[PDB]
Amino acid sequence: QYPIINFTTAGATVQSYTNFIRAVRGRLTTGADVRHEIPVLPNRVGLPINQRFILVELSNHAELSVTLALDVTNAYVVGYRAGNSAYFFHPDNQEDAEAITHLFTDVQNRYTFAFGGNYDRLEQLAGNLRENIELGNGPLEEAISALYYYSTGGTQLPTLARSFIICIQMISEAARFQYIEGEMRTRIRYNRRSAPDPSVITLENSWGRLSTAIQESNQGAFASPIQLQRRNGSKFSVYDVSILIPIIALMVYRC
Amino acid sequence: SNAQVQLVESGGGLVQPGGSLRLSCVASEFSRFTLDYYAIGWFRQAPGKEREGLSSISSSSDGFTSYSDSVKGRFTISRDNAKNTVYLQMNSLKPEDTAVYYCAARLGGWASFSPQEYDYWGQGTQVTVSS
Ligand SMILES: [Cl-]
Ligand SMILES: [Cl-]
Ligand SMILES: [Cl-]
Ligand SMILES: [Cl-]
Ligand SMILES: [Cl-]
Repeated sequence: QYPIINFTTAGATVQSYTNFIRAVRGRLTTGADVRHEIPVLPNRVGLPINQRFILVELSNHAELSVTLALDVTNAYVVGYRAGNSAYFFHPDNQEDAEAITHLFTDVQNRYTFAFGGNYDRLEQLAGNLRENIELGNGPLEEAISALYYYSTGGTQLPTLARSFIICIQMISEAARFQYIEGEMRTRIRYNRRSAPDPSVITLENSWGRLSTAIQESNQGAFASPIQLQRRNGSKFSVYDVSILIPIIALMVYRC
Repeated sequence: SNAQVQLVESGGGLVQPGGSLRLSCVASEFSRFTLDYYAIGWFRQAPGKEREGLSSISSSSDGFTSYSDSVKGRFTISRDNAKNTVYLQMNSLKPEDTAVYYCAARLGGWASFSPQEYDYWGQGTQVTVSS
């Protein structure tokens, strides 16, 4: 079936998490398709189903496990399986709909949520912005549990949204950005949870537009500047792929 | 029957306003997992009231804790692992706090004020603040 990368929060270390993330990147882009030095995700179009998803199996010291499904085209979480049951974010269209049906085929219980997995929706449901939701090994530990128990009714909706926002940023966004990978490490190193500051959020929001500005740049020069924020919320602009070499690790396919 | 655990609360009673009580959640021997694997919450219920969440502690190894506005700077939830126990220390007690207090637990859980998010419950104990 689809490839599985295993991770556990129990005795998680910086290397543990770093190895896991690199592992995940490796499984997303194996093609070495690269533009302006930044690897590019596979192109959605004419992608054989077999190559569309990858699974991330997560488990905690309490021995509760779930398996996320990530889309190799965007790196994003499309849903998860736990034990008997499996849940999916709302597909954006017919195509993405047919696709999910190849995930977790064996699962006895199949459900597709009415809502999508985009931040706007998830922050609405969580009752908090990403600014107010802490990240760390502990937060991730709880997120696993909260997904496991959902199948059984022991998880409230906001807690589920909240738990997704934690995984998306600790896995997908961390894959997409060495910078975000980094911020998570610091949190793990000290077993200290904290919500993401604007430098993080303005990145997460801008992945698409950065993926574009890059792939469409003139010899690396952005046709138009992409604006981001610093830790203190002060605005600054990015004119060149050069400054992002160390920042972003992946881009969705464009052109 | 993984995660099966019995919780016995105690430490409740009558106190003059401005007093202090220490409750206790003791997990009975022979649960497959010990209590440190658990989140424990603490709730109080008035006769008319439904269960209301007060203090909480996560299964998370960073010892993250939650406190409701009502009890902040007064209640402190803590752990003794070699005793397989979780204390809740109530200071500066006011008559408003009079109620039945419960401890609840969830294996690998998170700090929550929701009764639905815990699994195993204590038998409850009365707290009374008067003079
Ligand atoms: Cl739904
Ligand atoms: Cl549904
Ligand atoms: Cl939506
Ligand atoms: Cl809406
Ligand atoms: Cl919101």
